Amino acid sequence: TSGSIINHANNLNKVINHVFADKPLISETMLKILTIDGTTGKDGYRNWLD
Amino acid sequence: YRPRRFKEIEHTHGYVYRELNQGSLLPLVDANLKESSSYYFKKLMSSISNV
Amino acid sequence: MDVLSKGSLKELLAHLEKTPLEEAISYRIGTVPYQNVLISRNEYYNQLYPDTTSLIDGVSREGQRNVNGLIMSIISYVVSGSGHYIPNIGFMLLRRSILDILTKHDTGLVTNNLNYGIIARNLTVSKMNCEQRKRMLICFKLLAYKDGNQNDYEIYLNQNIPLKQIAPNFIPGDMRTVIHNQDQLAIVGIPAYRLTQSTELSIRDDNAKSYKLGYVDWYNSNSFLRERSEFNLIRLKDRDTKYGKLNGW
Amino acid sequence: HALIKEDLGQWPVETGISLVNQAGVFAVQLANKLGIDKPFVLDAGSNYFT
Repeated sequence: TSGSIINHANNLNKVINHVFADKPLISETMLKILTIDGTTGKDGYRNWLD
Repeated sequence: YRPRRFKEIEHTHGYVYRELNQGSLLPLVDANLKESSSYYFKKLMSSISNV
Repeated sequence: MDVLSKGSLKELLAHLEKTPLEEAISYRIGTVPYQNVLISRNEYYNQLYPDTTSLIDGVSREGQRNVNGLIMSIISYVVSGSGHYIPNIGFMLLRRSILDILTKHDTGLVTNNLNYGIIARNLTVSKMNCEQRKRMLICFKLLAYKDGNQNDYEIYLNQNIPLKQIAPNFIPGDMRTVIHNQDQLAIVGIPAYRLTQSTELSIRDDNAKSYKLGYVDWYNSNSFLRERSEFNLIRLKDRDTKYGKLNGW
Repeated sequence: HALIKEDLGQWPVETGISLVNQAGVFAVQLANKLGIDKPFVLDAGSNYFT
């Protein structure tokens, strides 16, 4: 509803860490994909959400 | 000279601020041919003599 | 292959300036243009696959000696990548550029009696795709302006509604129109979709895929020219500049 | 009663001399006040709430 794509994805990753705190592997794996995806910039963040 | 590799973001979303207009140097050169020529000849010769 | 990779009107018109007419001629015997044949496509069927040969193909075909055949071979080169076999053309014509043939009076070819409907039927237009049809309309427009038959170009366009909609918009004598064109005329290129090495059924489709897969290999070869990495190594004549202009125009 | 007033300041004008020459001096000061003298790009996209 509001905010930017970069802000949308970054805060979602923080919530994933909080929700799945008993399973740290989920946050680590998602950050691995975003690190490769996020080099392109906002387009890569859109690719990550896709 | 070696070519420069910009990042992939700078190729897609890169913008610059340049004037892109070249003013003529003739008004100074034509009015003062003696002074302008002496200035540039001295500057060049201060470097060529050091080869 | 090189002609089929030209995307803009500026790039295509520049290529027609450099390329001599001999590249439009094939020097190979080929076979008869229109003939019902049985071909072998073993990846799909055991039974032989029926097909009909056409002028717009990647292979040489027999062409008439008159000026009509020479014009058709030029168009077939642009839209299919291979020309026709027209025997014993003078050396003066063969060294001339393709653009000079279509847009200059210095050559001795007479084209005033050309009929666009007959040519469009011979170089089968119901079989071409949108990009191929756009390239053909560029060749027709260049011939019309050199000949003064600009009205005959318009009557032909009005008789075919889909061709009028997709007809490229430029003036064959003004370079400013060429630069402003946003049309895409690339038959072959880097494919966004996944392109495999499988064969295709029709002669046109299988021949086109050969050019498509060849361009990808040519893209990754050392002959390809990478502007972003070797722009300083290019000659000043061939370097990409905003003020580049065709001869005359 | 209520009204909306736009306050661009007060600029003294001297009579007997050319007005355009005085306008040019005040034009640079006006541009300084509005922050448009130097090359700029407006970013007001993030000034919002939902």
